[PDB]
Amino acid sequence: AGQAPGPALTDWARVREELASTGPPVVAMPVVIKTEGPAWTPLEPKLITRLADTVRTKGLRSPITMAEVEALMSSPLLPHDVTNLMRVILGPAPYALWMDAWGVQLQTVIAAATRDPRHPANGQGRGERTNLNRLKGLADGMVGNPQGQAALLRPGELVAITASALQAFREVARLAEPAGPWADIMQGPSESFVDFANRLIKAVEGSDLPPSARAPVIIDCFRQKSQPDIQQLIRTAPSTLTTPGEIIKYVLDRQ
Amino acid sequence: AGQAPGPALTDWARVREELASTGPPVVAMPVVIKTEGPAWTPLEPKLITRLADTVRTKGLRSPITMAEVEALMSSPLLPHDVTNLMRVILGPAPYALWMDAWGVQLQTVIAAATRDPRHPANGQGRGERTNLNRLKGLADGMVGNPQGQAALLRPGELVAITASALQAFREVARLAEPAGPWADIMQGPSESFVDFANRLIKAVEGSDLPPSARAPVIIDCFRQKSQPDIQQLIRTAPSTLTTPGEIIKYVLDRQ
Amino acid sequence: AGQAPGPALTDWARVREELASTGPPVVAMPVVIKTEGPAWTPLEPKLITRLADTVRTKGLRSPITMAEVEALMSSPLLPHDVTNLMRVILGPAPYALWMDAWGVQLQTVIAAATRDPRHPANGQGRGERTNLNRLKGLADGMVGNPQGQAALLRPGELVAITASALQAFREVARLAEPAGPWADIMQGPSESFVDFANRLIKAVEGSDLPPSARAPVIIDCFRQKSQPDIQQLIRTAPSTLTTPGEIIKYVLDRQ
Amino acid sequence: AGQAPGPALTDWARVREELASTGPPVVAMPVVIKTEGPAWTPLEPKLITRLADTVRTKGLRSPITMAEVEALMSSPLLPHDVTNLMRVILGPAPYALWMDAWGVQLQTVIAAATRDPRHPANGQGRGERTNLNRLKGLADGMVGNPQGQAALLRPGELVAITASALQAFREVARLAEPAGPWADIMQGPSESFVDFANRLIKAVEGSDLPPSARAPVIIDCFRQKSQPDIQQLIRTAPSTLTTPGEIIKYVLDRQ
Amino acid sequence: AGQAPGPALTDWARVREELASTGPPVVAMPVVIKTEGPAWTPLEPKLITRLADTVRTKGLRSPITMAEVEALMSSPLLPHDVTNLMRVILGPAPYALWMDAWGVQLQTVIAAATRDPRHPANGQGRGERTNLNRLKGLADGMVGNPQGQAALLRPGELVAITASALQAFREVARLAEPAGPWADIMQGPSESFVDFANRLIKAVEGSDLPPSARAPVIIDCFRQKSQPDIQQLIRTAPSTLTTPGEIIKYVLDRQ
Amino acid sequence: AGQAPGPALTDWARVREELASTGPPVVAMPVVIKTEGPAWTPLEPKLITRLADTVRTKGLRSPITMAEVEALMSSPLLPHDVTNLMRVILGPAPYALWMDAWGVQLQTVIAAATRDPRHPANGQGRGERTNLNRLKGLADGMVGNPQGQAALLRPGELVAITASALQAFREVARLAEPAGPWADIMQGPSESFVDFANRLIKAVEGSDLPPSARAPVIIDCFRQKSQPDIQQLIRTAPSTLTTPGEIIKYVLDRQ
Repeated sequence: AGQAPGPALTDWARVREELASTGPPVVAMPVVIKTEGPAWTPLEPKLITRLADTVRTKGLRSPITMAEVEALMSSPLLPHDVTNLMRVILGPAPYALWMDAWGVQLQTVIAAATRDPRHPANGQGRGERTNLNRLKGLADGMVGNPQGQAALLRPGELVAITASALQAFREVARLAEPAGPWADIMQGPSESFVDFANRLIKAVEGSDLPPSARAPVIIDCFRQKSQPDIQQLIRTAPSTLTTPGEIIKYVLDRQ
Repeated sequence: AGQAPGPALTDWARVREELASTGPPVVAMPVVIKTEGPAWTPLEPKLITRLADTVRTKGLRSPITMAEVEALMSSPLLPHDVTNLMRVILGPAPYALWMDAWGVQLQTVIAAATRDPRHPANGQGRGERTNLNRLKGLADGMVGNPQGQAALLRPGELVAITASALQAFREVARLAEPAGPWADIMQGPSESFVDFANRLIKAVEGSDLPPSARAPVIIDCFRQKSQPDIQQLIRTAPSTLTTPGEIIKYVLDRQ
Repeated sequence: AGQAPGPALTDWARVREELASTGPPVVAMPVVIKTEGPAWTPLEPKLITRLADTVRTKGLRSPITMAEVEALMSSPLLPHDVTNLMRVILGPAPYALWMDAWGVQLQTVIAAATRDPRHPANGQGRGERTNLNRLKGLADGMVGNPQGQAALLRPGELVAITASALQAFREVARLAEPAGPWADIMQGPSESFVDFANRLIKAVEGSDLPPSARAPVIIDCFRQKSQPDIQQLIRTAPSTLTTPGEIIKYVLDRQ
Repeated sequence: AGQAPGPALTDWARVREELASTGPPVVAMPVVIKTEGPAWTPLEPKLITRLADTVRTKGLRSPITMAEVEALMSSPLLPHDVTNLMRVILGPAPYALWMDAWGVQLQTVIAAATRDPRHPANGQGRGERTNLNRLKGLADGMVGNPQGQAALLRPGELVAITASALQAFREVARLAEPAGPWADIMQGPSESFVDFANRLIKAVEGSDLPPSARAPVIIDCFRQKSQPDIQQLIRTAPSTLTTPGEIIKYVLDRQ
Repeated sequence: AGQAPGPALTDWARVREELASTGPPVVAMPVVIKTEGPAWTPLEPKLITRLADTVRTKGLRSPITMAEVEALMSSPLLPHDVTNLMRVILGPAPYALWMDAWGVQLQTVIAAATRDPRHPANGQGRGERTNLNRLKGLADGMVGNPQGQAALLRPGELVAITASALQAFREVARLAEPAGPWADIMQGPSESFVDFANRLIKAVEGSDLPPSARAPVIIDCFRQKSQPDIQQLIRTAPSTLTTPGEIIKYVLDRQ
Repeated sequence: AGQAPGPALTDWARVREELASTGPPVVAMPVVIKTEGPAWTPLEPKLITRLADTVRTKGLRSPITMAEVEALMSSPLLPHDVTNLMRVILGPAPYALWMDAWGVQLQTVIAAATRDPRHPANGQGRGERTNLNRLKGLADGMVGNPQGQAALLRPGELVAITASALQAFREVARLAEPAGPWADIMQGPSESFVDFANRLIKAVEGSDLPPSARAPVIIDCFRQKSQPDIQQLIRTAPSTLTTPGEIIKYVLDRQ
């Protein structure tokens, strides 16, 4: 039993968390292997906002959003937490999908609770068992009470809960690839072509396309979403202009 | 060791407040419950200042300002606090209307105070049965003595107070519509068209009209509330110039 | 016995202060009591300085300055301190008048001291009584001894002192009729018309007086305190011009 | 002894200090009295530094410099410290002068020592005496050793000391008629006529002698210490221009 | 006995570290010894980030990158750490290679382990020798347990490990010509020559080439990786132009 | 009893150091002492860095670098610290020389040792004497072991060590008549005349040169180290021209 020296290690999560937020397509590769703390795991709002941002921008056929969520759900999390996390990231419509899916995942645990009355999450006698009510939060002291849910549930059940949740999440997050951010990028008459080009180029830098498909998309935005007379100015540009840079030059020539 | 580890749980409350106070247009879906704490709950002044900003600017004409009071009035706190918040936010005349509404509201408690003694804000024995004077703060140890009210009142009496007050607020925050900030928006030689326009766009954003009413209202403050040669300049502008953007472009074109 | 659980409740004191400095026009109305505390108050430097800044800047000709000085004399404090505060705010000359006025004010307390001895600023038997030299800090161990004055005075006497002071203050702050800091605003070659004007607009922000007197006064002062060739330029200006902004426009046209 | 009350009743220290460092000619008028603390008084640099800044600039041709020293030398000070303080501010040549002057002062203490032994800076019995070598810092254990001086001295002797020091200072703060830093001021091609004019306005701001003498001096510092071609410009200027402002405007007229 | 006096004497490690981070080109010669402290060391993320910065920028065969790597591998660490670190700095492919090399090293310790079954890191009972599973973190209780690896492996073995690791790094850090970043310095129309040239000059400062080979390589880069039209401008350029500065001047001449 | 009340006394040292490092040519004059403290001082990194910066820039051309070194070697320190200080500031060539010089100094202790076997560093018998190996830190336990040196050396020995060290340095810091970094600053096309002047003003401010040798050198620096085409522009400048300011004006005339 506690307390154990020193603490602490290296920390790789601290390192990890750094490298990622420190040149992210350079990729944080150090393992992060966390044990202890309470039965359940505390939370950080910062991780949530930066996840909200990603959920805004990329969404969630991105494997950044997916990567950052995955990592966050290595946690033994309470039902109230899962509820909030899910309702927050998914918002009304997809949360329903998830809620349902997740309900199947619980249903599949009542199968394994029945197959194994004594698996990790499970108890050793008839009441002590992991039951529908536990799992749905309908047990007495769970419902309306996250501390009670925390006082009643075991870490094994919390992990089972978080996998079920992650599962139901993977099952739901495969819908609606068609991009996205770019579509709300229109040149302001307030804005310079270059400020726009840069805002857009930033979004394109942030796209997941093959570089070779980037430039046709960029040129389409230039052609379609700059300023009409400038679009027309582009119409007079040759086809011998073949990259946005050449086009940028053509505009720079006239100012 | 003991009691209640860590203290305590995690971190929805914090995350809510965080997330709210972060890019507000669409924010903060996690459920937050906060048991227990002292019998009553000392205030957050910053949240209250910015509420005053909202209450100033938009007021209660947003259900964001209203939404934010609601949230702030989940708190159990004392008649002195109710008083000090309401006098300050309402200002004299509407504070008076509220006062009257709040007494009415309190009158409905004197029915539920007689009818029932089982309720959280009432006692069983005659001396435990709650009196008017306590509920009106006109009880001994209450008048000129919040520490005394704090010392006399039960939690159930706070929620009751809070409920009569919120009701009496809901009952008063029906009154008034006509927008609003706009009425002070007019262009001097003190600011440029660009400056005025921005100030206006920011306001525009803050108006609650559907987008369909926004251009005609913008256009109207422009023609009459721009600088006099510039209103005239707008009178020379083609009718064909239809969105604000085009009209802005027409000003952009000539200096 | 003792002391004071938690401490504490709302704040309403700091909240009051806060609000005032948070949109000055109409803000800051909660009730503030401050319950119990040093009854032998050891003030705060910042609160005096910003008052100093108002006394310097505006002066004391303000029912807001007077108000904030009142508010600062809500405290139970020592005569010595009352003296230093008054010496700094009043400035030497009025301070002297005050000092006399305060002695008269104090003289009328020797009436209520002789009439009654029950009151908080007094004691029952002959020595128990609060003597004049004591009330004036003029008794032994008080002379050249504010701590000794603190050890010899009891709380009620301090409130009395404060009331006498506070009255004596009010009897002196009837003040001038000329206004104001404005009189030394004059355009040098050190500053543009715009800067000068803006400096004048700041001063106009500082004119609380009838909105209706401001533009004739401004046109006159602008005419007279502007740079001479500008004065003459204003001497060429149209009579039809009715506001400074029009007048600014006229200058704005020529350079 | 105690328990203490609390420590402790306050401020006018910070209030005093604050006001002075918040506009020096907007005189600080409270009163601060002091006791206690160890035998004597330790110091922090901010006042020493800001004094050095004064000592450089006006020095001790300001009766505010003399004043800020007078006040710092209200303190019960240990001789080594004093010695050093004087060694810093005076500089070797006047430091010497002081040294000699102080030594006389020290002689005058042997007078009050020979006359009497009843003083705070002396013992009553002959063994109790505050001898010459001791008075000189040069008694056994005082030699080279301010902690030993501190272990052998008495507070009454720190006062005695501080007076001896302070006196010898005052006789010597007789100093220079000439002024002042101003004399090195001459326009470089590094700086503009305006930069020179604002810098000369700092020199003027630091020239506190009659205003009526300031403008002739100012204009002279223009005539002889402006850049040469600008001098030549000033020669073309008419004697009709009678202020620096009028002259500044003539310059401003030309580019 | 223990723990440490005072704690403690200080600190050429800090001084070393300071100096390095203080105008890096030629600094940092104090000897730095530091035992005691932990049994084995939990690193500090900062050193890793800056190394990651160097690994990015320079890469890893530099005489300074190697120097900071040696230093980071100057004290015992877990296999787990070593793993994560090597995997991050080398990247998967070179890390894999690294493992291979490291394995050869690990084999070579099983020789020194067979040769001396009673070596200081080795066993002093019987089968509690330095085995492949220990060295691999796969001994019982080290299996998926970095804490268990830290609790079962002896410091002598960690040092042994650290040398093998370092060897395998030396053994691997024998590859890679590329220079490198440089290949991505081009001039888009997004940058001026002056920004580009500066970016390039920084990259050339960071070159290892003799200065005398630096200018032909910049001159070629200037000719080849400027904006095309800027290259045509360079194309007109005298053969007598013979430095980048002369080239810079040449462009400077034309706009 | 003991051990150190209050803390503390005046300061005189930190203040001293401040004043110096705040007004450098207007040098700080308090006497500074600091008994007691550690047995021997284990360095301060900021203070070593700022000496390092002086050692970079001026080094021992300023009797400031020495001054700061003297102050820093004004208390007893370890052979390892001394060694580390010397190898870092002298760097390899002058360090070797100093080792040698220091070795001479160590020889002179074996004389003073022979003459008095029981002088301050020594102790009763031979082993309490300070043998050569002790003096070299090569006595059993000191040997590559600065903790061992701290465990084995007395203060009396360190102060002989420190003196000897400082002595051999004073002896060594003679070499170099040439002045100063300046010889490596020339104009590029990368930065203009104003920036060259800035560098030049810096070199001038950094000259120790009599003021009278600064104009020949400065003008020489202009004729010889400015941009060539500018040196040529300068070749046309009148021979009457005497200061940089007239040259600056000549360039300005052509700007």
